Amino acid sequence: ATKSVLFVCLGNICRSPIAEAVFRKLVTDQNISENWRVDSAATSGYEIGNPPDYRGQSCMKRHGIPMSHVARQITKEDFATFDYILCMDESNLRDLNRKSNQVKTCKAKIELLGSYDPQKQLIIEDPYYGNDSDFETVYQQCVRCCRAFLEKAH
Repeated sequence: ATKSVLFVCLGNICRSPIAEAVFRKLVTDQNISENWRVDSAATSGYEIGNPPDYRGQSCMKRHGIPMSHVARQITKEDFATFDYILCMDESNLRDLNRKSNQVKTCKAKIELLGSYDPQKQLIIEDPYYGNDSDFETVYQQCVRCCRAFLEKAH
């Protein structure tokens, strides 16, 4: 792989594992998975070691997208190694810019994933205190933003 994207949320259990899995399927379906390094991570240590929110798995089973992930927190190395760090909401973004300024090498462009949505839904909102319709909304946003991001990065 010589391209790489890291999807990021606060816990790495609801949103970023879905965006990760949606993007991996996309590239796999188009024969280019070998060209991409794809992963997801948390800004915080709340959920380190945990699989994705079960409500998330259920949604992704409905759409036939496999999801295997163990939550982890972003590291200093991630800012050097990834081409793109795509986050969910403004809070993630503040936190990621903060962390990016504590390291020498930040190769990554740090952006909101929803900046790629043709339907212009900027923020992918945390579904943790929501229900299945919200996980569905997050899945749908991810599909739109990942097709676009893949089509053409900014």
